[PDB]
Amino acid sequence: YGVLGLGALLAVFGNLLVIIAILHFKQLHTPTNFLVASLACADFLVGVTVMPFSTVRSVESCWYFGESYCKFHTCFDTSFCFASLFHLCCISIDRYIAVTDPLTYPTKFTVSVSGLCIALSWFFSVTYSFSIFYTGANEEGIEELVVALTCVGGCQAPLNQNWVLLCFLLFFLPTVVMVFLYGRIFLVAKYQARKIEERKAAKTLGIAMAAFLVSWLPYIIDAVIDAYMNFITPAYVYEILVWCVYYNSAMNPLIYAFFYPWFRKAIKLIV
Ligand SMILES: [NH3+]CCc1ccccc1
Repeated sequence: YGVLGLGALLAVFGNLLVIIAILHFKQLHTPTNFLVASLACADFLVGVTVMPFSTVRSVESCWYFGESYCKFHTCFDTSFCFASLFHLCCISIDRYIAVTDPLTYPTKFTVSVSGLCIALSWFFSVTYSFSIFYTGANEEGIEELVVALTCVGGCQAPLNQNWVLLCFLLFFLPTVVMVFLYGRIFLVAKYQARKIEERKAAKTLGIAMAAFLVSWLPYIIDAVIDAYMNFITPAYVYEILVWCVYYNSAMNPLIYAFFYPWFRKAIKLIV
């Protein structure tokens, strides 16, 4: 309790605002703002469904809720905890189309396209997960899986070497697009501040890239190499690693849709 409970409140209280204040307000019905709503829905579902159950799992060091719960609790965690990354990847593509190609931003980014990004971000991130935890492709060698995971108790979704690389590659692509489309923007926003005569572009892009890298990267990096160098990593030093991505999902509605003044201005008209 304590720290873990606070992260659950933020992931729902700080996220309910974004999903409530888009549907009700017709001033914010822009196609780019519907992607933020879908991202908010995914983060809210993380906060309501997977986080409370994983809270007790990390404080009792055992899966009290049977085995079906586990066979199920893991798969959707991997499913729509990795669906938060695709939304960031697509928001990056948004910014890139807005800035690099400014003449045709409303032409290419209609609602029809922002509706095709949500379906991809929601269905693809799920069909690959549910085909790994249930079908049994997650573990090609189960003899080592049983001793470390089942007999002691608890669930940590260990991955074998052949398939752990695939897990990594569904974080590399959501990350390679984010940095490549923010490296170019940093330069473009640099040459245009010198043209007027920079300070703000570096600060804004820094936060939008450090928040993602400081949370998702450390956990996945330690989770991809643990299928090669045996499993020397202690189980107790893994709870913080799984909670980092939960932390990231709590701050998301704060870096996006909260750091911009066009949203605070529209939401300040409550009274
Ligand atoms: N919080 C863990 C979510 C997760 C775990 C492993 C692969 C992809 C996503």
